[PDB]
Amino acid sequence: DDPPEIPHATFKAMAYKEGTMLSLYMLCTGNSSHSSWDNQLPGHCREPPPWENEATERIYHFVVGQMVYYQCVQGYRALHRGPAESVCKMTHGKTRWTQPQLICTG
Amino acid sequence: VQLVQSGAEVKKPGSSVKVSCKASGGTFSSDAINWVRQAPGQGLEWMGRIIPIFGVADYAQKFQGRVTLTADKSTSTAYMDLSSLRSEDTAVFYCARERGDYSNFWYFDLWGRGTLVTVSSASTKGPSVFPLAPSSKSTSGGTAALGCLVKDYFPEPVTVSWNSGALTSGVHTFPAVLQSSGLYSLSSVVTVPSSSLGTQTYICNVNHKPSNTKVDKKVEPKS
Amino acid sequence: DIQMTQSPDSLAVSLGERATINCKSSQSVLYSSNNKNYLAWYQQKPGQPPKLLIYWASTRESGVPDRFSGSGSGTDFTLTISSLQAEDVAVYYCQQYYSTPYTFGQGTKVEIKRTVAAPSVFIFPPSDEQLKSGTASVVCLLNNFYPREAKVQWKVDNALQSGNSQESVTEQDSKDSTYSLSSTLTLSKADYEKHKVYACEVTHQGLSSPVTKSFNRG
Repeated sequence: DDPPEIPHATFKAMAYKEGTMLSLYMLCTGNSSHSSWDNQLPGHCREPPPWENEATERIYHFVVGQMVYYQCVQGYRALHRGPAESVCKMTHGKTRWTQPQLICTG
Repeated sequence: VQLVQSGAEVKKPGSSVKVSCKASGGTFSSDAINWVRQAPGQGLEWMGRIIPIFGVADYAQKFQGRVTLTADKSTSTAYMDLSSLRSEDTAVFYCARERGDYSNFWYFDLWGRGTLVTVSSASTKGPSVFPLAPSSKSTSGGTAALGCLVKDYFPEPVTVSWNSGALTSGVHTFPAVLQSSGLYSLSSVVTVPSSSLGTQTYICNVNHKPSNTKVDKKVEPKS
Repeated sequence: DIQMTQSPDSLAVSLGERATINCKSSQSVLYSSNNKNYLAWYQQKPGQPPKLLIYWASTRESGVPDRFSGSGSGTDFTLTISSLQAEDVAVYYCQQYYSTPYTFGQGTKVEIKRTVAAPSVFIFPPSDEQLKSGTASVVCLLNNFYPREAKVQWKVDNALQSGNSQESVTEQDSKDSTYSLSSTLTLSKADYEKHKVYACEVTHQGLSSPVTKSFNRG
């Protein structure tokens, strides 16, 4: 699926679990030595460098175990504590995303 | 973005003071302005927080009831107000900014320079300069120690200087000590070779701006 | 009201050698959801505002040299300054931004340590200008000594003088890593005139036996 969408919030990811995809699609390839994308933190790729003719949006299909952060958009403040995080955890052979605990107010 | 604060203050017991903190950036956008006090020779403490975008202020237990925190959106400024000043409130107050988009509780990104507040009942007085004449015995060829005495001046600071800055080899300017009468005092001593005496001279230039005072004196062994 | 307890209050390490500071919290700070530790370390060089050093108890902040490195978790945090240099002398504080009110620590005065040096002693008789004003003050000087602690006694006519003496200490000189001490007592014109013997006695680790310097009025 996709990360849950919180009002006035823009999810972000520091590092992508190996297996993410963005010529059909890019692919994060990693070995013991290092990890790097192909088809142009260990076990995790870094953000791919820009390449011209971009789409204004980046679409990522996320494998199990991805981690993200939620930041309130400009003009709002976080009522609760801590950078909220969302992870995908297998449950009874069903993929799902953990719900964050965050509200942005203004 | 930069946080700019007010200047120093020299008030009297029982009076009231207001310290302002202004941001050179755009505004306070979902930020908070925390206030930190540091009495001399003491650790930093915590006043409380003001959240401009919310209009809500939180205070520490100790200082609840004696400080009022104000934020003005139009000029993007934060204010601190002290009521019923005691003699023990002499300290420095800092601002701190904590970004709020990630979380409510957060570290302090940017700090102001700090606002020095002195609370005492005394009159602006010029310093008194006296010569701490060099020892006739001294070290007997090793070194000679001589200095000038600065006392009964208010308020600090005083910028002592020697030979108009020509000599800075061994000058020691101790931090001033508050006397019982309320007048500050400090002394500055320079160490020179024994044979240097009798041929080359010393002057302890002293400056105290708050009274616009210029005092100079000559130091020489009594012999 | 989580409360910080640094230890030691002051610390002295040789130049270019490992230093360590601790921190204690009454309540645990590790947040279950994030598995992050809301603890920050600050550095405050004298007469300047503090600057952030480390956040989340391990994440070095941008522009901080690689030598600084936090560690620990739960309630047993620590900081390390591997290969300490001259620019590291400062006071380092904890902070507990887990919840309000934020609480700082006592503060630790990281201070470079060197070999001991014997203090020098000098005494200055009162100037005649103060005599006209009716007050007298004598100055005893202790110059270029390490370590920190030293004792000074003001002795008049072989009688111990108490409650009328004040002193000040300069912070460590950067180029030489020493200290200095000066003591001065308050006496009126009537009080200073009748007596004849004024002496200064000092006791320090560097000095083998106490050294006295005295002057005779007139």
